[PDB]
Amino acid sequence: LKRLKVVAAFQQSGNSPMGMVLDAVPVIPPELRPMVQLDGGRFATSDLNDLYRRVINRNNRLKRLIDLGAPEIIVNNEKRMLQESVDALFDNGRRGRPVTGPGNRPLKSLSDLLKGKQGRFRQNLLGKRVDYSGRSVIVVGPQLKLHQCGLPKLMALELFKPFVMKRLVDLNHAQNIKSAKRMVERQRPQVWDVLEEVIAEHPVLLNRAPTLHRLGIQAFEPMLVEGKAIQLHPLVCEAFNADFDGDQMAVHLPLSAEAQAEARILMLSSNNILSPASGRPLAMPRLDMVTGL
Amino acid sequence: QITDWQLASNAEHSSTGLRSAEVEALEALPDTEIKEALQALPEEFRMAVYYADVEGFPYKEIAEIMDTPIGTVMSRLHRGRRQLRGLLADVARDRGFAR
Amino acid sequence: LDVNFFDELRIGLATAEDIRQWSYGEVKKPETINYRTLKPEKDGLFCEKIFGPTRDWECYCGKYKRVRFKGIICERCGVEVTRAKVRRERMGHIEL
Amino acid sequence: SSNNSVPGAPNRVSFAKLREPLEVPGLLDVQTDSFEWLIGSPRWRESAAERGVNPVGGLEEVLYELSPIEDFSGSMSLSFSDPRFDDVKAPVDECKDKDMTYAAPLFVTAEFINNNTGEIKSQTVFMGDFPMMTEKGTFIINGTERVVVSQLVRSPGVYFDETIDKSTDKTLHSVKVIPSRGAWLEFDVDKRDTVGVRIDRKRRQPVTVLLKALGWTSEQIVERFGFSEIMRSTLEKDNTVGTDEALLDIYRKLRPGEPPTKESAQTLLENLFFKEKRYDLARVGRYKVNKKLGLHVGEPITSSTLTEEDVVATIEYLVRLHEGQTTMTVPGGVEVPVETDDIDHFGNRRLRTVGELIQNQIRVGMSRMERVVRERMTTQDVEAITPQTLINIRPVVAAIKEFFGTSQLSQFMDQNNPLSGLTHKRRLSALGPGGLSRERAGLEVRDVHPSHYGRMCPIETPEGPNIGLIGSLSVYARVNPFGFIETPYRKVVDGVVSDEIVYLTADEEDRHVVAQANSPIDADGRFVEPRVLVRRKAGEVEYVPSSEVDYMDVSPRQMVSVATAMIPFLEHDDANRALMGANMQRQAVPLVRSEAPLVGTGMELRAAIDAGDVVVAEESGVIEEVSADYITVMHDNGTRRTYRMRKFARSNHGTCANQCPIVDAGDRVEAGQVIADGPCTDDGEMALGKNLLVAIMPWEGHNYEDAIILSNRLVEEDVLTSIHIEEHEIDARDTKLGAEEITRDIPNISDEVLADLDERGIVRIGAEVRDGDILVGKVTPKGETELTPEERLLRAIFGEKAREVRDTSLKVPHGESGKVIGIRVFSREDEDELPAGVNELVRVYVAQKRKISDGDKLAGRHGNKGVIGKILPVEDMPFLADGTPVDIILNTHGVPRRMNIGQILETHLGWCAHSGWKVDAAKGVPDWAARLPDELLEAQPNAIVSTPVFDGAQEAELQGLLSCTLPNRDGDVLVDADGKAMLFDGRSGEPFPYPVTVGYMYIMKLHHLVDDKIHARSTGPYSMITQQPLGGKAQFGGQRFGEMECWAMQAYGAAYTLQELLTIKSDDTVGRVKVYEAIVKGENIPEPGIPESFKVLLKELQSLCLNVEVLSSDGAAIELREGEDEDLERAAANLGIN
Amino acid sequence: EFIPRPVKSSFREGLTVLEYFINTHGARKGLADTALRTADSGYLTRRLVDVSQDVIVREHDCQTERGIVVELADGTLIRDPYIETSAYARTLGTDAVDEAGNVIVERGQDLGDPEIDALLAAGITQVKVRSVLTCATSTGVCATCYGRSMATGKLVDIGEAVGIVAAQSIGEPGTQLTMGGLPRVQELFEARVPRGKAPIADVTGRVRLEDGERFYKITIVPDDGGE
Amino acid sequence: LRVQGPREVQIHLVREVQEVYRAQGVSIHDKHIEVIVRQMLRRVTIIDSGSTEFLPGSLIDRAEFEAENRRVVAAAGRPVLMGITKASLATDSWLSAASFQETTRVLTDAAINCRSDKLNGLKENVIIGKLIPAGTGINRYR
RNA sequence: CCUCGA
DNA sequence: TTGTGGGAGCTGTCACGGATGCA
DNA sequence: TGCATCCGTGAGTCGAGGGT
Ligand SMILES: [Mg+2]
Ligand SMILES: [Zn+2]
Ligand SMILES: [Zn+2]
Repeated sequence: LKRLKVVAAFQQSGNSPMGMVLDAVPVIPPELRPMVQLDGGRFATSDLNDLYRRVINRNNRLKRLIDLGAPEIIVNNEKRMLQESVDALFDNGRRGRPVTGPGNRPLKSLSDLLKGKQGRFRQNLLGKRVDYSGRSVIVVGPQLKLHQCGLPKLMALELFKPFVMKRLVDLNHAQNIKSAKRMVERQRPQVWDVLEEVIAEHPVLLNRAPTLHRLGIQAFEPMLVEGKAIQLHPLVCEAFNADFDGDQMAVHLPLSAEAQAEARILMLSSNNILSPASGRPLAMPRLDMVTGL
Repeated sequence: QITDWQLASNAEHSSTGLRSAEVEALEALPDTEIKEALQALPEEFRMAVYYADVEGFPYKEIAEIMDTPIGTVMSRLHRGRRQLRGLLADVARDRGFAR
Repeated sequence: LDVNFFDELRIGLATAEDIRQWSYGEVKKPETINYRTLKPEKDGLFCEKIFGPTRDWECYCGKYKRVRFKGIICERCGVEVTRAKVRRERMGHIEL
Repeated sequence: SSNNSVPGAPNRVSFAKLREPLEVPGLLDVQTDSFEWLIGSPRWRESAAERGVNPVGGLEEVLYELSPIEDFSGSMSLSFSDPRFDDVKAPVDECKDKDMTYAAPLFVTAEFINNNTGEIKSQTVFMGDFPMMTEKGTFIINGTERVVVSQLVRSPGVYFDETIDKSTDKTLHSVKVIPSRGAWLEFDVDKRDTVGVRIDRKRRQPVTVLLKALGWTSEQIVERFGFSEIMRSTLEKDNTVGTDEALLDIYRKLRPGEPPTKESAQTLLENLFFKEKRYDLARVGRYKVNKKLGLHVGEPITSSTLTEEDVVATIEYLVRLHEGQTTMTVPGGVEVPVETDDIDHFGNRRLRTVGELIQNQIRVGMSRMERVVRERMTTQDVEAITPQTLINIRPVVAAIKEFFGTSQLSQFMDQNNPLSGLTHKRRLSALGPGGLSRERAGLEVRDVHPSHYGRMCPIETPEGPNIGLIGSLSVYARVNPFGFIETPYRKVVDGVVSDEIVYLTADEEDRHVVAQANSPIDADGRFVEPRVLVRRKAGEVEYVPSSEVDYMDVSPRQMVSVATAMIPFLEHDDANRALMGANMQRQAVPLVRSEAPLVGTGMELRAAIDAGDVVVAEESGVIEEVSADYITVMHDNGTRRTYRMRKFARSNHGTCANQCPIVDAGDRVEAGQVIADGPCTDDGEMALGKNLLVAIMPWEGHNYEDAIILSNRLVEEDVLTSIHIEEHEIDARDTKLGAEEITRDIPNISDEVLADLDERGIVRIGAEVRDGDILVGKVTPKGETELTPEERLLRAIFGEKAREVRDTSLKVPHGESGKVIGIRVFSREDEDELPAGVNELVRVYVAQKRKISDGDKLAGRHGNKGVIGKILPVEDMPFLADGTPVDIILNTHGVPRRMNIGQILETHLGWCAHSGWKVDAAKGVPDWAARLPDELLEAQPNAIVSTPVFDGAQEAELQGLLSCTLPNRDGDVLVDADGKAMLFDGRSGEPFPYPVTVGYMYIMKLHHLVDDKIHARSTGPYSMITQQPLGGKAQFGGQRFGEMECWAMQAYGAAYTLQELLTIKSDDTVGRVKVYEAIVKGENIPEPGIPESFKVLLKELQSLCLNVEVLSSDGAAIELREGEDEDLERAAANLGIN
Repeated sequence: EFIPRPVKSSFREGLTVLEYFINTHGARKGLADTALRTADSGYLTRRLVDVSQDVIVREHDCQTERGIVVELADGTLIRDPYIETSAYARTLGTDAVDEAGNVIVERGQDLGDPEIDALLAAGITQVKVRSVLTCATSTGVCATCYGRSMATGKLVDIGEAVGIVAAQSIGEPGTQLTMGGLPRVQELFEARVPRGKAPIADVTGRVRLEDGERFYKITIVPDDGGE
Repeated sequence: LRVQGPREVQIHLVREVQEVYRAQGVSIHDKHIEVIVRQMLRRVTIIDSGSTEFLPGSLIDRAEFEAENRRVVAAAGRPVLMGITKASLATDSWLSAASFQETTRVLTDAAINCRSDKLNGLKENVIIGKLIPAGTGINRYR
């Protein structure tokens, strides 16, 4: 039954088993295996280039031996070496010693580019780095309402940069769009009055890691604040498992109508008051409030 | 995996660098100071300036366009360059072209 | 511009014929770029002839540097005058 | 009380009650002892010969192992002798300024002998530039200061353990013969009854194959192992029997795919373990096994390799371990106990310090050079060769350079403040080459082992992943020449505690019984009560009487490290917050003015001077001259010494290292007195924070969940202001399109944007700069095709005719600002060492004055951390009856739950020392004050005091002082005998209805400051492979919306927010641009395209010969490439065309 | 293991040196144990997310009458300890009527706190509730079988991705699991033959228990007289 | 499972897991643990393939098994309990399996079997950048 | 990767 | 392209499932 | 052909700066 799985798979699909043996090895585009100059006149290459380079050296030496009619033992040596170098290029370390670079490190092969939380799947497809986002230290700020957060001025200005730019040009503060950009970058005073305008009623998502459950990301209405710290309503602490002993948090600016609507409706701080695990409220008074009441 | 600090360091001495989406958005939008200076010029001056100065067509080939001899095209080119230098005088100072 | 409505994503095994139908040219040399001029050696791992031009609308020997010449293949150097974007999507191959 | 063993030291009156008979050693001796050994310095020379006269240094040892170097025919011989050092090439500040390595040239005496012609050719040969260690116990390596950390490794020896069970429930026993250098040798028992020798990871050959390989015939092997029936079954089940046939089997099993040969198996087998060239037990490894089995008890340590008698004794020990016999005697042996060995016990876990690590790399380089020497002896024509021709020093230089350049043990010096750098040099790291690796870091190597007592501090260790892997040396601990840690104890003879200090390692300690420093003693020196708690061997607690007590701790804090010993009332803090306190002390940032604590220990002073960031008088004299720039001391000798001050230097971590004189012209200074303060020192003592007036109470929820409330006084009076200096470096270099130019002539820039640069294009000294300001104008040659249509029109119109460039100038990064305090430029036109291709290299130094802000991080010494929630006006702060507002409000809810009640005790004592006290001595001396030193019955305001850990101010003594608190100027007692006070709400004016504890608490400024941590990004750079935003605030990166975050979005069911995050805010290279385009024009946000990382994925699969195709709904594969022509109808046409 | 000697001292009194040194053992053992346990819990959460991610609410009601019976309650009723996690928030399968019948809660109600109170007060000690186990929906689950959305308190909306919420709700407190605990949760979710397998009766009958020495011999004679 | 039937296994597992979380004072509602357990009991091992194309012993989705049986009459399947990791690596989405873990193996087998990913699931629409099929992304709402 | 932060 | 010539670390991890190899 | 051994899998999230 084990062997039949393979055989029947090869006959039920019209592809032949010949594909399991390569006469030709493809080469990934060079931008996907970059090479960059570094301070010091030295270069940094992806491991893929060293692997392809060993494949090339061994194939060329094999061609040289075959032309020179070398002894069969030496040509067999070169053939085994070419095979092993293609083994490295495809999946290094799977058979025998891994091909190493300086400092004895195994060259990450085309297989490694896909495995683990480092590989393309878990590092670049199931999660990414995103624009319109920032991060800073959180402080308490008990003056807030549940749906609100203190967003620093210097954060809001960068996060909304194109919005404030379009507004700075709407009103005559900037005569064109390049001046709008330079104005936001020089932090000319006119931006600030405009800032409070664009950020009005424009929700933001706040996230604290580790995101253990969906309440680890919650939308708030931003209140422009004095200082360089995010102000976090004292009742959402439980949901984030946030204390104020140095914790930091991340800010994400939803752009499209649909994203803003999902933020105001699905993820609004005050619309997520109950633990989605137990159904009971999480946003209750905690410790200080308790001793108060 | 070459690092971000490494991509960035390299970009510091490169001819293009790691360009932002915004940078490329603005390059695809009009340069308002430039667009209006060009629209000021007469149509034929603007065309003879556009082809030669932006699209780098050789003078006989830009004569092949517009269906006008080489002399007409070069008169239009030099005089439109002059006029557009009449305008754009603050833009050249705003940018580094006054040096 | 892909409208992003795909029905299916299928894998098979690549035939050497497929591997060759993908390839834009065989890499033959182990050299990457010259230390003097920092330019990609011909038939190497970064060859512009088979992979694409390092600089937009430019050819290796410099005969064609213009968007005017667009889509023409330089006869002296064999590099296509197109966008350098291609160097992220153009595979080579190796005949063993 | 006086602590006057340090001259000029402040008078910190101490609550201690026990006498410290031994002083804390030089806290850098762990590193200076090691590197002076390697060099063979006269300091080491005197001491090593002053102890019991075989004085070989580290380099000398490497040289005698290598020499003589004979040729294959035994003809010629090269020999090395006499390591000598030239002066240093450059001073430390010069190496720091020029990105060089502080080093001194190394010479040796190379004598070549030619036995054929009899001639002898001596010479003095230059081995290389030898990196040198500073007066502070560090290294300058390419212009950055560094520390080589001591590494915990398992000592060479023979170690037996009991692995509980294989698949079955059978108890197995193993042993590894681990040498200092060579091949490994192992023996074990199986689920079945065989005794095998695994060697160099090869298969399990029965140990009888090795017995007959050595020469032990079957009858001779049967005789010794007769009592062990496990060996008999191993020989009854053996394959063959015979000397040479067991030798050749060793060869076939050693070399896979190799024809065996008897004569070639005989040589390489004696070459594996018995030949001194390839295999060498350390002197320690020899000492460990000769004490383990009891073979050579007459100290003949001259020969240290694997010997047959030791091998047979280990086999017999291994096999007798199954019987479990407590005793054993080997032929010629002595009653050794049979037990398993503990790999974590500090008698089996040595550490390799800096000298030994460098020796092991030198040995490698030397061996490479030697294999080059032997090959030169033939290619070269004899009688014409010289010692200069045989020796090639490139491998040795490369070995040294590689070590300091790549070793996990050569570390970027942690210098936030003197304490960070001081402990860093006292660290004991577990990871590294020849150590254990992180995937092997079990939970048990990380536990506090009972042998650590007095050697490795049990409190100071990292909270995160490196927990139990990074520990710091204990106060009185010292490393012995074998690499073990000893700790001093007082010899107790017949119940009287003498002053004989005796240093014992963990081994020597388990043989005795150790009492405590806090133990009752009479006036004569005798034990008061018979039975009291001691440390029974293997780390247990018993109560034996004092007639059997051998040694006693020389002091409390003997177990504790430098940073730990600085926590007052440590013994009132649970180990978790105490650890948090040691670690945050090493993150305190220096403040503009430094201020020693009112409540301290005696450790601040003795740690500040040893840390080396203070200036200390080398010899007594008078101050001749004193500037803010230097200090001159005219010794009574007639000589002068001068000490230039570090003025506003940038530490490795960006804190201000600014020395400041504390002497005056004419002052009499003694040897070792402190002349000038350092970054976090005040009058010679470590000053990591400020004394702050604290109230312990909740305040309107602004100190909710550990947040801190500060008075605005600490902004206005700069009490938590700190200076931070950044170094901005850019270079000009050769490019595929030309060479770069540092120029003031930048494209697309107004003259006003360049107003603050000088004529070269570098920012002008003293300028005030902000985000986006040019610091060094630089241009990089771009091709013509990279001119934008506009940049190409103006260039043609005005005929610029200068080569087209890109503005690649160095700007001020987002969110920082300061004064340019220093410019440093290096040119290639001038003769200046630069990397290849680099023409001009300039650094701009920017300094910011950082006021304490919302979001900055503060903590006390007890692990009581918090960030600042609100800085209130001085009028809003709760204030005392005299109008004094408090400085800091710490929430009550945080204290009791965390077991760091030490902070409350400190607050009480802090108030006592601020107000001063006068104990009523009229009728006599009250009962609580009985044990108090006379110098503590009264104290003037703002007095300076010590609470030594485990010997501090007791609860009764502290509560007494709260009674005799001197009043303020109006005769008012503001803090009652409980430590609480009446405070007015400065917002309403109504008093707070209950007394609040107020007092003085030392609060440090930790180096986690908002200015460093705020970050935001709308749009920026992207990584070239994936096209996703770069990472890191430094690179203007984007936040990572990771896997668990996508689950969150999914769980909400926010489809569009999840798509938009994953396509147009990250990866859709065209949708990115279309989106910024849309927002700027006030339109709707467009529809997402395809993430570039999916394309990258498919390309990588094809690279694995996988034919991945995307299919249409019904049709064939979908074309994923795009068009070469796009938007020509609009973009070119939008500048006035049609 | 517990040291036979206790720390007699409180922290107000201040520990001695030996007491502090030996308190260190437990302190650091805890810190390292937590460093490990969090990774274990995280891997478990990732596997749970992946196994359940494709589970969504597809229809409002599959209309099935299958369900599970839940306990709610010597001479007096006593509340059941686990009402909060197995009975509350469920959807009633069958009407709850007491002796001297009275419709306390109708089929298909929220079983909220008022409903559970009224149930207990009227003497109902068991209820039949709809469950995800008994849901008849082809792929995923129906809303009526799932119950209320724990987040909203109203019945679950149709598009909800209840698998991710379930994996998150099970993972989030995993770090609280000490020593078995998390090993046993993994043993159950990975569907392995357990350590210390306690065999069950294969068929109904009478048992013969043969006493060896460290060996038990169980035999079962079927009631059907089978083998 | 083979004695008291699938409906009883699900009760058994929910209660044993819930018990482990109970001994540590942790409140997990049963519906979550049920949502998980349900996914373990969705397949059937095949004892004999009477007329079908199914291999003996291979695990087949119950809907797949039954709906393919019905259009072969015009088949010996016993319920199987699988763990979560194994239930996951055996999905109809090769992309989902490759992005989960053991990527080399999933990708090898998918290549040999010429598998075609329907791109049905949440994870798969995430990877290609399509609207997930939940919440506001299902068709009745979008 | 190292050291660190929650 | 000629007298002789064999590495540097490694291990101080662990539970689980199923092929692989041995006899 | 019947297992014992070996080998291949997996082992939390997000930050900062340093920079062979
Ligand atoms: Mg925290
Ligand atoms: Zn060309
Ligand atoms: Zn249902």
